[PDB]
Amino acid sequence: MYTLNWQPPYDWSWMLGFLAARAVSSVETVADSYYARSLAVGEYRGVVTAIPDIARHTLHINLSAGLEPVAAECLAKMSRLFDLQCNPQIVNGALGRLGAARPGLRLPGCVDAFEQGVRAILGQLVSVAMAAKLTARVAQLYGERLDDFPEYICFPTPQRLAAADPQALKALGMPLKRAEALIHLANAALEGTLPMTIPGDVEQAMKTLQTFPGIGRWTANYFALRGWQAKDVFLPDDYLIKQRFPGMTPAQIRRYAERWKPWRSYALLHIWYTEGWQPDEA
Ligand SMILES: Oc1ncnc2cn[nH]c12
Repeated sequence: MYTLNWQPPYDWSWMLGFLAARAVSSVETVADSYYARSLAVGEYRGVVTAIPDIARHTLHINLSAGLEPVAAECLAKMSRLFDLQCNPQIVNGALGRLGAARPGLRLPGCVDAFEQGVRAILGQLVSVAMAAKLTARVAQLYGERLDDFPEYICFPTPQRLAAADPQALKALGMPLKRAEALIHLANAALEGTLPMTIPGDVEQAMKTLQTFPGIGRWTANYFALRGWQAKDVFLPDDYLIKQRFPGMTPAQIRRYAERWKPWRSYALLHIWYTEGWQPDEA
């Protein structure tokens, strides 16, 4: 049982709510007071559990025996998933009124960049629910079960998804193109062309990321945001975002969002979670 710290406020209800909707069956388990999921670091496999202690603003992490050797990297992954580094006072100060609603809003990251990349692609032109349902089938088919914890299955590894038959993934509910994008992503991960950690120059990296087959602007932005935890990325192509900005084109929305620099990623979250949100006038 390890412990990590965070700076108040931290809207935990919103965070687990966010992960619960996107949770992949037989990978993650999200509840009101904790989060848990299978996790593979090299040949080390197990179950990671995160328990927040709101009062003492400390997150308690529990690892199953198979992950102890790489505990540190497991702790590092949890910190990036829950954005423990965030300084709410600064972000809310810059965001101003926009963040006034819920100052405890955090940027949901990930546990592994290759996995998230896979999720972003699977999230293409489809709802959160449909996406999760699809990702579960993919994990069910190409994932490996935990010996000590039979109820859990590890997200498919790059090697496995590299040799997956395009048609096989196709049958799960995606176009051939989508299935080929994933296959390529798998090989990119194997070679090391896919940045597993946030790069010094995000824009350049995203640019390179889009030269990949099946990776558009939305997927690219979304991946950077969750996959690298980039704080200044907006999604002008996002379907929900369009709803929030009626009539305005992607370019206009992109122009509108410049006012939240250099925290557009946090701006994106708040806009996503303010129901009756609407733009100004000028
Ligand atoms: O592919 C996609 N493009 C833009 N917004 C969304 C939302 N979900 N999936 C999307």
